[PDB]
Amino acid sequence: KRITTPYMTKYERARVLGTRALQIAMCAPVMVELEGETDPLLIAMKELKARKIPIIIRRYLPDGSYEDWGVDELIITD
Amino acid sequence: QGRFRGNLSGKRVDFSGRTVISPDPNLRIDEVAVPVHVAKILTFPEKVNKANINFLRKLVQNGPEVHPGANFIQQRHTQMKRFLKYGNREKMAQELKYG
Amino acid sequence: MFVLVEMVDTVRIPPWQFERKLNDSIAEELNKKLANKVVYNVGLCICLFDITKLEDAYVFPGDGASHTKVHFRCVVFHPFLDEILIGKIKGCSPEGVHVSLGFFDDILIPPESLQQPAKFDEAEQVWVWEYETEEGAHDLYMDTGEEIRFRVVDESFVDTSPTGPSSKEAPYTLVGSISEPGLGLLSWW
Amino acid sequence: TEGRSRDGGLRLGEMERDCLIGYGASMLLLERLMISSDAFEVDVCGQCG
Amino acid sequence: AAYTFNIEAVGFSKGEKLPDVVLKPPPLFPDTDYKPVPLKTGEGEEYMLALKQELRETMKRMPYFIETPEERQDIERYSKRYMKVYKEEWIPDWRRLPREMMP
Amino acid sequence: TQAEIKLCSLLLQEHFGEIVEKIGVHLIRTGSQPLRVIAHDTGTSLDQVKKALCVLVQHNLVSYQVHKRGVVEYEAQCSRVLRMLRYPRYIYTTKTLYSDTGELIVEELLLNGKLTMSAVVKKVADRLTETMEDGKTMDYAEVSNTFVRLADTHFVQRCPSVPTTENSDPGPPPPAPTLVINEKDMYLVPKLSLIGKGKRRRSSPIPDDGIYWQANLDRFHQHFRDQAIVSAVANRMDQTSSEIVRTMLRMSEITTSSSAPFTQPLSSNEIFRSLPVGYNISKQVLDQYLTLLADDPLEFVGKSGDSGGGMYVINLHKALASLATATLESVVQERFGSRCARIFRLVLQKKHIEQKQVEDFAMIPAKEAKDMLYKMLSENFMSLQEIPKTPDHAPSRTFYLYTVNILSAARMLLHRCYKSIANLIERRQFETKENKRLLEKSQRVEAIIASMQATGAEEAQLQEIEEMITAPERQQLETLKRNVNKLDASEIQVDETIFLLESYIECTMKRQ
Amino acid sequence: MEVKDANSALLSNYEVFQLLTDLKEQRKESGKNKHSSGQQNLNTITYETLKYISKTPCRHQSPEIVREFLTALKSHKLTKAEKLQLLNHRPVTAVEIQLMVEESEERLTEEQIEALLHTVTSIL
Amino acid sequence: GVSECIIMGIPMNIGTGLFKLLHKADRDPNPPKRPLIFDTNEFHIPLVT
DNA sequence: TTAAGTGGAGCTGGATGCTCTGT
DNA sequence: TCCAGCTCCACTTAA
RNA sequence: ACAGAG
Repeated sequence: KRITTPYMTKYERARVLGTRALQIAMCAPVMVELEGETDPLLIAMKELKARKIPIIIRRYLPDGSYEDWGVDELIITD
Repeated sequence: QGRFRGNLSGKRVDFSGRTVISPDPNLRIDEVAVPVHVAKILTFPEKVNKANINFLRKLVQNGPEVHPGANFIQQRHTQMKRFLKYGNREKMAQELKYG
Repeated sequence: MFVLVEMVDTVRIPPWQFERKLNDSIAEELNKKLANKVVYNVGLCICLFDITKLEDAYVFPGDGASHTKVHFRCVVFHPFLDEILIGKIKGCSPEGVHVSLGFFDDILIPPESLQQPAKFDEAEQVWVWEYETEEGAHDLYMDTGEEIRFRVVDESFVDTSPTGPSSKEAPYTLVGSISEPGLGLLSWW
Repeated sequence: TEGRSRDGGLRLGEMERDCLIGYGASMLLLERLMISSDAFEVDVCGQCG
Repeated sequence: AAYTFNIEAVGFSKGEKLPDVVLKPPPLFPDTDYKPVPLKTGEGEEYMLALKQELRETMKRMPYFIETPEERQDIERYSKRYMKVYKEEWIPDWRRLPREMMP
Repeated sequence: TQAEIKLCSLLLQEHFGEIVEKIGVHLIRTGSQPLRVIAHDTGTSLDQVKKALCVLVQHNLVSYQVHKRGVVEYEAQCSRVLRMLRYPRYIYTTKTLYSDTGELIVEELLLNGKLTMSAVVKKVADRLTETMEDGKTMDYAEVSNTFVRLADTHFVQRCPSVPTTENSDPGPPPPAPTLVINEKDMYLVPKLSLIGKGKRRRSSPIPDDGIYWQANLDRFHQHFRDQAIVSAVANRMDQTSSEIVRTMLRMSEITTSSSAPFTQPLSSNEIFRSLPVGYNISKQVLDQYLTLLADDPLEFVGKSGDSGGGMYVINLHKALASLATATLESVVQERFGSRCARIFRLVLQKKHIEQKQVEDFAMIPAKEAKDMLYKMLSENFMSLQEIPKTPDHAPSRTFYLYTVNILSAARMLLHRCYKSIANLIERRQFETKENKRLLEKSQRVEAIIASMQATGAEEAQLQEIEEMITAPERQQLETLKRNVNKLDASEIQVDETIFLLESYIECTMKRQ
Repeated sequence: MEVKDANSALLSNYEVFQLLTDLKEQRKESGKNKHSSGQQNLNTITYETLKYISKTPCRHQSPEIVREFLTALKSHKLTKAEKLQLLNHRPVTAVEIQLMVEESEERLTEEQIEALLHTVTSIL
Repeated sequence: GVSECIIMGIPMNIGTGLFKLLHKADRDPNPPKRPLIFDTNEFHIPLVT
């Protein structure tokens, strides 16, 4: 089991959108079907709403242990 | 005015601007009207990829004077910047690469 | 004559190579930095043999590339001492016999370890060998490069590193001997 | 540099650093106070330090 | 040019004769007026010099001189039995030594 | 003591090795440690700590005491490792009072640390088979006859021996068994009826179990204490006044301790008897010397008594003060000149002095003495007092009195010596490091002579030795050996500068 | 980068005969990029190695030859410095066995040495 | 701490600098290796006793 | 009688908001 | 212009 | 170093 919270925080949302926008800015594949949007951050938000970002957030408990959470399996919200 | 209060913890930055303010309610609550004289100076490095190449070709072809334009250009593995006012811009727009 | 060497690394995979499988892209990048290169204490690294353990792929802040730690085994040309190989000739000199070994070119067969009847040439670059009954003092190691047989008696490494601020000698040497019975041209034995 | 006559630029003060920490913005605090002022590289010897 | 401190507090009351300014720095080895006293010679002083060479030649060969353990040898062969450096092994008196040190 | 730690890492290197000095120096440097933290604070394996401590407890360079929870903590001895440099001075000084048999007895005790009486008389019988020929064997008996005479003059003492476990604390084994030293049998040898002959190295149940013998390095210092005082009396007056000091001190051997300002005073009625018979001297001429040596303001001797005719004592600590005085002035004359040493003896006698009185009392002018005044304060040979007029302590309203402090200049001059010896060892280990090419070249051409020397050795291998290119190279090898004979001999002679300083510092420390 | 082991195992030159052949089986699907020497150093060190291997007698072997050659050679009391060279270098006469095996006339009988002329050549 | 990450130009630990982002790469960890043929354990019992 | 541990008094060293806009 | 540490000196207890 | 401005 994984005991930390299943809600994605605002910091995880911010850094996932940041890393995915910097990866869309360099010539990486786009996991969704883009429709003319040119800003990489808007494309990262389309990949976040459609649950398609390939990032695994590594949450660190402060004793040293860790927990691999997928981005697509956290309860994302505003 | 020492190192630890003057040059390390807080330091003078660039890509900034300071102008008198004035009210406008026809904008949304999360908008700000930047003047044209500040928007021509403050630039953003937009990396070229598959999505924005045909947009950035037009923003290079407008140049540094017409407002939706570009002030510099920079190649892939080079660290120099070619100032875009000199030279032909429609040649530098047809020579853009991914990256 | 080939051995394995186990190393660790951190491989930067840029984000324009995410469409391709990671194991097919790590192995190309490691051969772009190790092939035809002598890592100092181990010998000449030919290519990667297999990747044995592949850890997780961190993305550090300030980059879109993924960095992963790679455990891998590289096939490396390193002969053990007194291993008898077969080699070719490129040319000769008064400093010794310069023996080619395919991909590798710096083998020393010195006159201090040549055969006993002939040791010093008649101001000719080509080395000689004297036998009484047939071919008296006119035998020669031909520049066309026939196969010889030798014995690598000495190997020695030199640290070829920059000394002084940064703004061609061989770091992998090899010294042999031919004096044993059965070492020399294949035409003699 | 300092002022408008010298084409100076503005200052991230000692208190606007305290406001970017309150948002938890780490890379924005890095981009304002390292990258867009005085980014630099140094030859650090790992042996003696 | 006048400096921050007062030169009159230092000295120089006449106003002239400032000390000269060094152009080329002094060498690493300034020459000395005097030399060392020569050695004490004699038949009694020379025998101590002879035995001191007979200690480095003796104490390196003793079994107390623990040589560093070899490692990362390449492979095995038959030329190993000929090259085995033979040396006898000395056992201490464990009645004196603590129990915590047996091999 | 950064110089002592550098020298101990050299003395443990040539005499014991590389992976053993890491354990010994780390106990001099850090302190008392159990065995597990020695490996952690060095980084070595646990097996090598078992090998490197058993050699250092063999030669008594490290000690131990029991602590809380039964842990065993070690402690190295800094002064005991520094006396491994005086090993050739310890073998030579027993060649004087004892024969070549006793010269090799202590030489087995110093190289092996601890030996048994059954084993040490064996090797002296063994190693002296080479020194004789024609069937004459060295027997076990006369070696013991020299050995029991060694214990009589205290040059060989028993180790602190293990106690009897059947009498003290029977049961479970303690880790460190608390070794203890006795006062009666330090020199009481066990009796031996065993004799035999030594082997000539042809290459083709124990009575003294637990009784270990080790060298007394204090007695050779008490033996070197006398030869420094007697030769100081010898050079001033006469050889005839020299033997009188030698007469009392040999009698004062067994009656006083190692640190005493005053020995037992001797009556002259038995001084005349113990004085050797080959001197043309009366009892009246004996009383002529003993009243004029006390008149010397060097004061080697004192009266200290009146009963029993002429009662006379000899000073020890005042004599070593006069030796450290002549040591501290013989280094000024050779470094700063003869005229500079005139001033250092002036401020020594006239205890507190100014600039004006030095140039008067020594007849050395202005601008020639003030250079030699200022270069001695800069080398810590002379100090100031600076008596003030005001509590402001300004340099314009005070006096400056030059003052020689002997004891602070006696430790400093000794600290110069410990770095001086280590610099000699570094120079020898530099020219031998860079020239192992030439010495192996001298080894291989002599290996043709050494290997196959007699068995099947033809005469067709004698002329091919100089055939190699080493023959013009021999000019450098003679230059190498003439350096070593000047380095290692100077390495021994600095210990003479140490011992006069080391005895003067040891006699002024109370250890309270 | 950090190095863990100078010597790990000993490879025959048959195992790399199959490897550089299988490396050629996937290569030349993509040309060199000319962004660096990243494909320059690799191509000449795979080819010129495999050409020298293709003139060794390590050709026409199999994995089930190398396993059965080391099967019969197991009881002849030879080292890894010697069992390696008998497979790859193909002794056919008696002068090279004196070089590949140290103390050859003192450990191995002349009948047993002549058996090694038959033990190698009947497998390869 | 925070105030010595801003001086050294490394990102702080609080806010968005507390967790690490991995990359979900199509990869096979501990993959099928290549078999060694010559140097196995069953064919190379050593010579010395 | 005095050794010593702890009170009270004077001396000492540190600190005192953020920026632009000009002479 | 306001505020904690550092050092000197009398003031009892206890032997 | 002084004056301004918020």
